Amino acid sequence: VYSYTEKKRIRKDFGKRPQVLDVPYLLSIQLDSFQKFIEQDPEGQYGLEAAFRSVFPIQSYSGNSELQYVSYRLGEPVFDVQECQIRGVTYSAPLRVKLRLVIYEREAPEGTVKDIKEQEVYMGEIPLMTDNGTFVINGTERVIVSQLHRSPGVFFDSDKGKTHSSGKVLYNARIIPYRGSWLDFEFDPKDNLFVRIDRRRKLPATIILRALNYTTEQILDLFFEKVIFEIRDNKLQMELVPERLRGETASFDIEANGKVYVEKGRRITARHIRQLEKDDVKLIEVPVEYIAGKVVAKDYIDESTGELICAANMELSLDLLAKLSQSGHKRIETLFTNDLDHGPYISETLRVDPTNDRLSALVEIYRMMRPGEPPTREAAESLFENLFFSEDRYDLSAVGRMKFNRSLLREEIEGSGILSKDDIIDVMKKLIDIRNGKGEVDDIDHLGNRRIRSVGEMAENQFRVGLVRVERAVKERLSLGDLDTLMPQDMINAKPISAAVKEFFGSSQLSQFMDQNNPLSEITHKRRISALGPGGLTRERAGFEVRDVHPTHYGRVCPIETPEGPNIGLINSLSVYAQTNEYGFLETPYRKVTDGVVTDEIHYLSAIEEGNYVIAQANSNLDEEGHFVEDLVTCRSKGESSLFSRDQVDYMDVSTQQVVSVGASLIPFLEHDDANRALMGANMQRQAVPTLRADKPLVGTGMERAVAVDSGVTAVAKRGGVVQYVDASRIVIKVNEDEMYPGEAGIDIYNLTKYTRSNQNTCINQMPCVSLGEPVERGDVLADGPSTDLGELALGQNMRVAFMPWNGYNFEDSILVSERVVQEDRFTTIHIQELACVSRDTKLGPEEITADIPNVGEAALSKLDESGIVYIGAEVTGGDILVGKVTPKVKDSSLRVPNGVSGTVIDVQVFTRDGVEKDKRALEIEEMQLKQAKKDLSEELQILEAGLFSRIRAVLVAGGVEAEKLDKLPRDRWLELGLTDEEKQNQLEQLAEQYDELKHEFEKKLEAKRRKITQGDDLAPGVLKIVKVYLAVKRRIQPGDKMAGRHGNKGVISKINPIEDMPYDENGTPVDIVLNPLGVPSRMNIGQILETHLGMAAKGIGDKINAMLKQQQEVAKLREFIQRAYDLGADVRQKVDLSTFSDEEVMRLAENLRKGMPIATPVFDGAKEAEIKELLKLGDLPTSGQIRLYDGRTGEQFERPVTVGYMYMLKLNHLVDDKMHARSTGSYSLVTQQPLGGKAQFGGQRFGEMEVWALEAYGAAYTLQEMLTVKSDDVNGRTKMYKNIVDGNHQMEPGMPESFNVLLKEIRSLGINIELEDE
Amino acid sequence: VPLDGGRFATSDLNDLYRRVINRNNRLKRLLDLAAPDIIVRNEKRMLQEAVDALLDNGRRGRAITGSNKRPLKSLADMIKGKQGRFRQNLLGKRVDYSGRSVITVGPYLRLHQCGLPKKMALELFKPFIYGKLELRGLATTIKAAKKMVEREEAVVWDILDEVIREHPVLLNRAPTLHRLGIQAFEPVLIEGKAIQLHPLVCAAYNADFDGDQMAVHVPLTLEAQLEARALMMSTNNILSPANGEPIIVPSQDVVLGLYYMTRDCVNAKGEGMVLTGPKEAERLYRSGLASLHARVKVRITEYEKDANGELVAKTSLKDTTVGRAILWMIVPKGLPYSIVNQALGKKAISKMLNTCYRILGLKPTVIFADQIMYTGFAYAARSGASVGIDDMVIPEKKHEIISEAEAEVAEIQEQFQSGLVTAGERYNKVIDIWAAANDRVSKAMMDNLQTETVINRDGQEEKQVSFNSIYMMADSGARGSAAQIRQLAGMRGLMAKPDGSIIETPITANFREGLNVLQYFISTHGARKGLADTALKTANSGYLTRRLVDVAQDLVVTEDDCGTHEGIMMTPVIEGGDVKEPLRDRVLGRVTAEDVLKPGTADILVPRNTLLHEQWCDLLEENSVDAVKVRSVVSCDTDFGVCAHCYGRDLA
DNA sequence: GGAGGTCAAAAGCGCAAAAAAGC
RNA sequence: GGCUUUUUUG
DNA sequence: GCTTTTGACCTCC
Ligand SMILES: [Mg+2]
Ligand SMILES: [Zn+2]
Repeated sequence: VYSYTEKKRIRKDFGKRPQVLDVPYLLSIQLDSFQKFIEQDPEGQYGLEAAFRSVFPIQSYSGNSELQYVSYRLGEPVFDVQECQIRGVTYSAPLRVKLRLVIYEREAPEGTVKDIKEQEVYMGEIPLMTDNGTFVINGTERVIVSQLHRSPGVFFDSDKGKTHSSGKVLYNARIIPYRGSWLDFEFDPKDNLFVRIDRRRKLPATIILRALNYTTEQILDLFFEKVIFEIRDNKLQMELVPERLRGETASFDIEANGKVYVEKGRRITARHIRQLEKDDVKLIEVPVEYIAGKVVAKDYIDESTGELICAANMELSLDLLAKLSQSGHKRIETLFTNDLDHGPYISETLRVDPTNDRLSALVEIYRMMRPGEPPTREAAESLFENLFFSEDRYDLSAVGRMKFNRSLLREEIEGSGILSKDDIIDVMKKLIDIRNGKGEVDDIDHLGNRRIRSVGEMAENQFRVGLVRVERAVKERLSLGDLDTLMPQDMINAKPISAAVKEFFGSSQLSQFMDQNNPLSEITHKRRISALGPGGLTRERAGFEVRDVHPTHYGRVCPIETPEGPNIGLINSLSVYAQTNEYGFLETPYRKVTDGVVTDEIHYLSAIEEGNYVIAQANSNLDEEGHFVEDLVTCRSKGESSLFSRDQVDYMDVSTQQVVSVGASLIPFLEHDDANRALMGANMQRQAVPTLRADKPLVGTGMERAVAVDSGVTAVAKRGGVVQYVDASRIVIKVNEDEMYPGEAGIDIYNLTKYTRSNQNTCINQMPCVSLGEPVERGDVLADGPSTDLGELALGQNMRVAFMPWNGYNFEDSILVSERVVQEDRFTTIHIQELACVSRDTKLGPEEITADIPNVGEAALSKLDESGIVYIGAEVTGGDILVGKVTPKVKDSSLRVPNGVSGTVIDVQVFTRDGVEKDKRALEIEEMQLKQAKKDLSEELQILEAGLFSRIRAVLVAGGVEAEKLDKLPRDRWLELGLTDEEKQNQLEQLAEQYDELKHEFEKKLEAKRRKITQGDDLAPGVLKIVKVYLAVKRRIQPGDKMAGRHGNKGVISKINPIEDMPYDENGTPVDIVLNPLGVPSRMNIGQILETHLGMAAKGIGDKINAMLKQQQEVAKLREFIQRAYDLGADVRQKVDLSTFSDEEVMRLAENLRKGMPIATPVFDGAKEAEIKELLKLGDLPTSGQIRLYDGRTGEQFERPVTVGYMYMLKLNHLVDDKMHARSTGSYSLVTQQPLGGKAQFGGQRFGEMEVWALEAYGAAYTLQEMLTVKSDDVNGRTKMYKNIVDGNHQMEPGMPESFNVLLKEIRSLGINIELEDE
Repeated sequence: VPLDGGRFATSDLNDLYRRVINRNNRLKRLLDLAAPDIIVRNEKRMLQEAVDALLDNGRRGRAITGSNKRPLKSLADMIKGKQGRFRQNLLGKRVDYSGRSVITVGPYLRLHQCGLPKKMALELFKPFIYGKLELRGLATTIKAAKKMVEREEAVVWDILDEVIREHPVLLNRAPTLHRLGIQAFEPVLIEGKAIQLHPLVCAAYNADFDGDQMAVHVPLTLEAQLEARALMMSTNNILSPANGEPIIVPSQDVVLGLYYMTRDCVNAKGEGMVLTGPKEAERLYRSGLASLHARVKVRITEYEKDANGELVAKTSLKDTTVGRAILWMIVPKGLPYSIVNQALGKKAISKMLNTCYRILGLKPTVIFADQIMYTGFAYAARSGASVGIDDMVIPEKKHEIISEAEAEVAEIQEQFQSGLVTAGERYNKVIDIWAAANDRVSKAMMDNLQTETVINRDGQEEKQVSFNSIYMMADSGARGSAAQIRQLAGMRGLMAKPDGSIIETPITANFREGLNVLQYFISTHGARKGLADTALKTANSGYLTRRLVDVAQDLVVTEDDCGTHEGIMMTPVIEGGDVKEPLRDRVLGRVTAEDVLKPGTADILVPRNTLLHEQWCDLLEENSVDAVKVRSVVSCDTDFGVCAHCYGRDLA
């Protein structure tokens, strides 16, 4: 079964893998993000509500007054999208917020309210997203790309010893908050722990430890293990367990209860550990020499003397042992300090602590944060507190806290936005464990540590910054308390927030100018992920690791589609099925596998979870019951790819297409292409130019329909029905009975854009693709946009190509193209240019626009009206005049055609400031626009009044008035008629008054439209009025253009060749492109040969259908053929039966297939060569796909048969007339007197420094001396050069470059004296 | 400078000067009333800050920023750096009489000329046209001449053609890596809007026809014109300065044409007959009466310069093919016939061309190169060599071989299950097994592809070198190598992780057939690395060149002889295996520091202060001298220069 | 007492193009 | 005509 | 951020 739109031309496709999940809405990453930013969230966790709850309520310093938030809404936009685009105003919505002002008595208990005041407050204009996920700022369309940055949390990284000579590995731990100051813990080559904040001077770590009110004893308790000693008779015995014997050497014979357990002198052994644990002995004596290396854990003082016998973190000797024995200190606490297991890391840092009382510690912190300042204790305490524990100045966000807890093996994932002592302690402990071999470092490039930030988050961040500024302002204002004099609106000033949001949307790193010259470009532009921008890497700062592709990129970002050159691997594009998680992590679909059966259940898996399961392959051969046909299948588990049994699998890929982006997925036969050539093929396919008339690609992928429909370039039926009136500019759709609303059903109208400039000077055009009086359903395609054909993406044309060297005209990469291509206008494009003339008010008289021009012949005024603006349709050329603007001196400042560009004027737009008289030309355009708008509105009026009067006649027939008498009477007389039945009379007068209601609201919308059109346009200050002119040019292909295929075989047209010279086969049909075979093997993009072969069969089926149509053979035998073509193939998923099709549908489909049957091919489930041969056999074509050809010039048969087929060719956006220019003598720069640069400025080229070296390498000195002095800047001498040339004498004058004198003065502008010398 | 509207454009210099002068005025006014010292200290200090910012912004600390929030330019900022005065407006500066365009191949041009669009030529030579119009009297005032130029009158094109007969122009392509990046040409007027270029020199520019753009400059004076003609003309640049190797080597399409010309078939139409000469042989091929390549006997005549610079004729019969006889016409007199009797791949043909330059000077060798290019293009076009899907012959054994390899690993993994092998042992074992399987498959594929059977004259199968299109385009060296042919038919081979580890499971599929999803994925690890390295190597490498130029830009040869005996000994470099560089090339083209002494004691093989060349080097080879001490530039004694003999022989 | 070790600051990091905006 | 920001090609 | 280099302060012998 099919809807009626695709029944017009069913595109046959190969492919053996059934679809489980169809392609989602391609734009869901963008649009669904912004919906989180303006919808009302009762929970207060998303967008504006969450932003408001984080600043409000605000209380005065005295606390007698506060301001509270109530609710908000977004007002209706003043204009729609089209009016904003034409007028150059930002499509935006006003912001309404209900604020509450509460006053407290200072003489009453707290909470006693003096008065309350409720009032909505204007807060500014918020830009609003259009229907296609774009933004409109100043008549243009800008789209916000999605950033990709380091996930807030904590990471452990190792530098691999590169920075040190010995290569010893150093470990560091970093905590990256969502907003606030960082924190770094590092190990030095001396193996001591240090802490630093915000990349400042490195500081000993223990400084922070005591800053949290920790004594030395507490630190040693937290970071080490205790060893206890008891004073027995002349002995210091200790309790020993086997577990604490790892990696130790028995200095003496380990024995207890009089039995020797361990040998003496050598290292410990596991067998001795086993026998000791079997004995289960705890206490053991130790000699004195073994205690010579241990460190006391705690402090010891004498009760009698009261003096410190020995403090903690201090080595002990036999004399200290004597004091502790004579003082009664029986129990001695020491540190375990096993270097191979528990290194003395913290103790050594303790040994280098400058102070211990935490006062000088806070002083040191405060000095380090800001050098050269008085160290006030309270100031230092406040600095530390608001540095790492203030709720406003530091915030870790929900996702950061979740990552922090997950990394530290905690369980609860909900917490505060500020840190805690325990969290820092835990991070330190895990860093020590990492140093001890336990655990493993994290990976930066892993997609589990990087998140996707959309437009919503960025808008929220800008809004919060603005809100902080305005709340500081209102707090300052409220500090000067007043006895309820003000209303809760004066203190709130919307200018800061409005300016902040506007500047972020307008001028920023990521707000980019959308390049919409074909639907694929703008789709793949909306779906871009960038690692640049605020809070990310720069173009140079990135190393060789971020650029490279990581094994967790499977299914989430396209590995083969990315810009090439200065930033590669930083602008990777999102995949097809991938969608962002709730936290902001990329995740992909998968199918659950239970008991070797693959169900249709779909689970979305993020990066981290992908590391725990076993994932099968997309094209894993499968039975009819979900059982894997082998017991051995290919799978991937953790970045590896290995065989597995049928029972260890858990998930399988949804479809074979889920690895590449859209741009790569549009490339047929991708599975036979090198990665480099596929990359360049996609990147060039993104840059096609719309053709004058579009043609379907014969060999596509099959998702062109999805790409075209998803992008907003083709009008789509909102409600199904039957088409009523069709026009080259408007379409009228009457809705069906079921789909109409209960009231005011009416009809639906679509207005089509015709020849409006794009953002790269190409033409946006729409042509209806439906006829009069045929049904349409919901979601069909009614009007094809640019480069679209029946709702199918169509970038370029399809040309009859042959691979053979031809007298060198296609020597290296060039293409030789026959004249029959340019005769049929298959590549001539339309380019539209824009010119603007401004009228300001300067001195010496303002800028006036009129037809009065001095010192000009009547030729320059023939193409001008009496109002001073060119007529619509004049064939203007270079150097002519468009808008006559003069300034009294009269100064001829009128706008002129830029040199070298011709065209035909198609539209003129005039903008006038409010309160300014409009000239007659603006009056004409205004009245014409009003007339067209009233024509439209009166058309809807006629339809609606006809409907309501049909209702009225239905009422009146039942009322008693005869139908014939009704019909004879005039239209408006039906209301005044009398009806005997009261309710029928009541219904008649009621309809006459909703007649009145309808006409009156039509009248008020009339007056509103008339006022808006007459309403003065908002302009820049100091500007009176501006005028704009549009120019239309048709470009044809000429030697030097850039044409390219889809697989990366670009090139340049060499020579347009007369048709009689091209090679031709036995049938006499020439080939109109002659490519070059030598570029296939080395480039190794063998996909193009297979595509050529497949296309050659596509026209083979097309020609036969053409033969039957010419002979007008019966539908029965025709219907027989078409069905046989579709059934061809092995286990093809698509099955089409033409029995259900009626004869008319079959005939229309056949005549629509006349130019060749489209053949589709999924990206990685392509058609093999066997069915290609089979399809070729269906026609009368040779199976090998190599026919003979005859030379056009000689008529001699080519010795070896060559390849002929149909290849899809795009014309790139690189035209010669946009790049070829030359200069003899033009303008000159004002400062250095060197000629200008750039084609638009008519300047010469740059004799580069490398060119100077190369010209120095020759003996050529005179030419270099020319380049330096005469042709560049010797203003005194270069004039003499011109005069000499005209006289015939070829000689120069050296002179001295003027640019050197400037520098002289400039050096003299400092205190340096530099001067020349004598001759 | 004023823009549209009442606003004015102001530079950073004006703002800083205004600030400093205003502060000076304020302090000088405040000092007159003798304010308390606390006031004057701050004013003087912050005036110091203002002057500091004036002379150099951002050196001391926080920099002065404007409305753009970015630091303002200062005097020190306007001298240093790429945007400063020196590197942007003194060492390189924009010029007049220049233009830009897109490159396009032209086969019909000769070696010493290039195309030019009409509009570019007219715009460039407009100053020259004005003078010539005055001389012929077509217009008297310069205004009149300018008027008739823009109308494109019929006389304008005639006078332009007359004035551009021998006016050389310069062609360069940024970046100009080596000195061959700028070459002179003699323009010829063509239609269209693209610049036409000769194919042979495209290798020197490293320029391909995929949208690369050229710039043209025009010399003015007689000194400049003669300088260009005698130094930078194309015909004077055939040996690269880096090394003696030629720079006009034919490539790609021409090579395939020559290869297809000279290759016999075991049987063909018109095989086994006798032909009078090459002139007659061309008559047979065009008439279709004999195949382009079939072994015959032809009378040929070759000349030798073996006498005292004189050519002597000789005549006999040689057993060759029709195509070789056709090719023999364009070879000049001196060369022997054996040089044009082999398969004539890429490596051979250049060699042959080089021999001409060794014997026939310059004019014959350039004419011969041009004739080679013409004939190659013509007979490659008439050949019709095309690539199809069936040309990729997939070896039959390949499939089963993979099975065997599988069985091998099926055992090795078991050894890990039993614990008898470690991770490293298994890894190395599977790596070796897969590498051996790859080598076997590649060898089998090449052996199957490179030969084919065709019936001879007596009706028996005979093996000849195959005429498959891919093999022809690979063996001739026209384009590609055995690695790519491996990539098409046999397995792709082992692929690497980003860090450097080798994946244990190789890609068993080839490009002719399909690649399942994960194989294509793991194949992109290497390609992204290659693209990233290629993109980021051009930034580092080019910069390095700069540092080399500024160090060595003071070196010019100034004196003939320095008169020192000091030098460095030269020996063939050896690591213990084969010689990496023999003694021949290292010492070639230098001067002997001391006389070369024979292994026989007290015999003078080579006199002191004698340049070495082919006539002296072969003498060393026959005599088998071990090592020689040669004079070198590092030891020359002349100050502020380099001895002429010390530098040795100019390689150009 | 000083010669050695270790930490802190400045300077650089292709070239051509084009296209736009904005200041 | 200077600077800033991107995008793209080589 | 890379990397180098150079200067300046600490300090171990
Ligand atoms: Mg190129
Ligand atoms: Zn010398």
